[PDB]
Amino acid sequence: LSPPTNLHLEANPDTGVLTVSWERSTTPDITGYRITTTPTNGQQGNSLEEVVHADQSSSTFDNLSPGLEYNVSVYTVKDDKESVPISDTIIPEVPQLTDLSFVDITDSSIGLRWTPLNSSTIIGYRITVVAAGEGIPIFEDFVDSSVGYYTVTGLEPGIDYDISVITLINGGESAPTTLTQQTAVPPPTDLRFTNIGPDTMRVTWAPPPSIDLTNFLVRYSPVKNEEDVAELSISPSDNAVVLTNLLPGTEYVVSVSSVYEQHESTPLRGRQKT
Amino acid sequence: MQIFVHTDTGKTITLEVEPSDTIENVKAKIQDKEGIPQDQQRLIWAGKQLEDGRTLSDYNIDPQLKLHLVLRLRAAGGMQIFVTTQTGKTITLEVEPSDTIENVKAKIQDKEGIPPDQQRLIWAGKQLEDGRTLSDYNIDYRFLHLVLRLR
Repeated sequence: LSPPTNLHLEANPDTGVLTVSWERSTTPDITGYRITTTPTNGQQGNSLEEVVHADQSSSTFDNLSPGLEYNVSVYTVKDDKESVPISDTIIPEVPQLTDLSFVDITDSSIGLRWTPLNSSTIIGYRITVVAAGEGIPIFEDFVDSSVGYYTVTGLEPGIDYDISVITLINGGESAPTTLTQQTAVPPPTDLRFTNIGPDTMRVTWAPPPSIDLTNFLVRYSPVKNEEDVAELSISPSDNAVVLTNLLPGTEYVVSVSSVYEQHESTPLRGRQKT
Repeated sequence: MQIFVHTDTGKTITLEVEPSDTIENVKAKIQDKEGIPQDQQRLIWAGKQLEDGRTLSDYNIDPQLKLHLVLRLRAAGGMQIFVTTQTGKTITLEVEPSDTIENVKAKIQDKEGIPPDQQRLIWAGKQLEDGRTLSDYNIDYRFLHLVLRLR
């Protein structure tokens, strides 16, 4: 009496159903198959059994627990006798979101959007934000199973973030579905040079919108010697600076950068002769 | 309705209650199941602490949704947030989401001697304005590592 071959275990996380299938035994005149599903935790009285006819090559098991290992064994049955079983293990999972996306992206907030999953075991979702570089958890919340939208605020300009949504059941959770977000600090624009005397000039720029910065960074040097660069730090509430002690008849290159703590915008550059 | 109480170690305690049930009745059930005294318990909903002698309905909790709460022990203290100074020194503050921005500045003066009128507090690019509470900016217990920038 030969066992079945080609045992396949399919634990669908979206429906919670385990489908057991196999290739029929080569033995002539079998009278069926016996299928057992048992958690491999040594807990007695929790084993499940199905019996199917000889022309059947599949069976199902409902309501298995995610995260718990089960052993599935299929016996070829021929009247009084059974084969040696074919067997394999499987650990059902909690379904994870599949269409998590960023929406409604503003300078100060990002919107998370997803389709709520259609399973009655889901008790809600856990939303976490982690600064990806240092692995520091920044933010956590929990929402009901019907919620498919969330507004995340408080992301530092310049920092890369891992933003995850985790499907929760009673006593279980899915692997996180993760997106990454990094918002660069916006540059200043509209660089202008005035009050241009022989050794002095006024530099003005338009600040970026809708961000309160820590400061501006001004870098300036003669075009023909970058190694002579000078730097000034400018208050984030001011949009101009007076450069002094400049070389006469010399073209300077000037750059202004937005700064939020350690992170800089792309530079706003211009050139101007004294 | 079902309640799910998330603890600091990642555990979830489940309860089944009525909207007329009081907060302190929920702590009482957490006490029986975890041994944590009722007076050590703080229950947080959407980052805000729920107060005793109120029903869940008094918080406008929708009774057809699953309610998700956070348990924090009084021994853990208040929100621990960080403030980095003009120079880049990190200091530690303990606040409540109901603190006002001036309360917060008062604490920084207590530790660093910076008069509150000299303090400009920025949160992730947004200046925190006097006359508001942290809550008004949605700065509450859901932020696990909050950093304010001083100048």
